[PDB]
Amino acid sequence: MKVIVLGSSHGGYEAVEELLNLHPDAEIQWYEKGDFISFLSCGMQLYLEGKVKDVNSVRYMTGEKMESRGVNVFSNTEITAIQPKEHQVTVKDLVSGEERVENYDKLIISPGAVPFELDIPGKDLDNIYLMRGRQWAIKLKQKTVDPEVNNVVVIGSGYIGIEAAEAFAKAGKKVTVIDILDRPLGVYLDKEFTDVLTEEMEANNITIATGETVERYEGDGRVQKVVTDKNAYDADLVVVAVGVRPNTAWLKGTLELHPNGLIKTDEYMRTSEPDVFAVGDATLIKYNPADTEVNIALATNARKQGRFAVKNLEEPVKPFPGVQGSSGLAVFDYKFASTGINEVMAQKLGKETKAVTVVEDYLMDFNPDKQKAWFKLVYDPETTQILGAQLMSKADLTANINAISLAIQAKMTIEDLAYADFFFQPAFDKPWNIINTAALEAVKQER
Ligand SMILES: Cc1cc2nc3c(=O)[nH]c(=O)nc-3n(C[C@H](O)[C@H](O)[C@H](O)COP(=O)(O)OP(=O)(O)OC[C@H]3O[C@@H](n4cnc5c(N)ncnc54)[C@H](O)[C@@H]3O)c2cc1C
Repeated sequence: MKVIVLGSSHGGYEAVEELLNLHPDAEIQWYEKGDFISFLSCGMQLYLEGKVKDVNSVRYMTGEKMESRGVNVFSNTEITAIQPKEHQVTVKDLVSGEERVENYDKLIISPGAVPFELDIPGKDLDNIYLMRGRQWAIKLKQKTVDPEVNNVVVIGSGYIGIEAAEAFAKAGKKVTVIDILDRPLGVYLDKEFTDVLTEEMEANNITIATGETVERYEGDGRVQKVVTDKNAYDADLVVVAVGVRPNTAWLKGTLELHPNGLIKTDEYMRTSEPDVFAVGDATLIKYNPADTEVNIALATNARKQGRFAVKNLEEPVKPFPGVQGSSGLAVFDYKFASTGINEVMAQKLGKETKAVTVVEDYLMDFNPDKQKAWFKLVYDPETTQILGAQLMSKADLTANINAISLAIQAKMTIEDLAYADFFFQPAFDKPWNIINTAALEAVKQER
């Protein structure tokens, strides 16, 4: 059986791993159009901030190691087209220019997404950078120590834009973050959390310019100004972190696509065509908090979909269990984590929720190490089933969100969590820990 896997990033990589333990026998070709196998773009912040010194070690696999395991790795080789009826792909070797047709028994594609660019006047003056992959990681690092870079502007106030803002502020630059949305990180966190985080970033001289539409980049040769509908900002460097486009225009006409460009797949990762499976950022995933399919571009999703595509290679036998959208990050001193439905998700989905927020020290009063923690529990008004939760503290309490993700998937209620058995020991928590305490508040509010 011959399986061709497209992409060496999180989705393609786990499809090769599960192929190796479920079909050791198979002939596996692994294709990557780029030059570097399995660079971890998730580790770009650690590298930019100097925590990791070698950019080439920010990876989780090499072609050499996969070849020791019997996989045929083809880097600098692009899949140009798929011919799904005859079960063939056309591939182009990018160093020699040679094209060739390859036949397959099963095809798994994880083509990913590309950084979205603002296509506005000034579009590319030099020093308007993107943040994805090795090459952009290297170029961004060189700018961190450039004495000519004093002002950096990042467009986008989501996860990636805040990682770039923190890394340039820690390198000693003045950073302005611009976005049309009214709060940074609103897709992950509600206003009581992003209000604290906005103060924290402003303390580290990051200006957050919310509610503005970038109109043009100005400059001579290279960027010098970013002008919005409301203002103009000096910029020696712009990082555009506004979002991501699915890398699928080459597939139009071959596979069914949704209007926004994402590949249509069912719960077995099957596309519209027999024997080709699609996984990763270019797909929708079952989202258990709201029982619907949502595009949640996270590495954890691509990895699980990649293994489920191999489980369903022969027969649709193993429907995907669905995910809660869990994410986590440190922003200067704060470590936050969230899962499930928050305010912006409930809006998008037209879902009504109730929520309690507790802010208090997470250790008992006599303990000198005590610190404030914020915890918000979101639940269904009718059933009181748990729908989401967000937590933040300068202490790392983030592993508690792993219990809430399971609570959502098992459809537990506020009462289940108010009395759930969580350990107590006074150097670690209070007799009713952070989850218990917020669920006890919710039970009282519904009494
Ligand atoms: C800066 C940054 C920080 C992030 N941090 C986190 C984090 O901390 N936690 C988390 O869960 N997620 C994080 N993510 C999201 C995560 O990186 C993505 O969800 C995940 O990489 C998607 O995997 P993928 O396989 O779908 O696609 P991609 O990573 O986009 O990879 C697609 C791969 O396929 C290759 N390819 C595409 N087309 C072809 C072709 N036709 N022929 C051959 N090869 C091709 C591409 O070159 C690329 O190597 C982050 C993303 C970024 C950019």
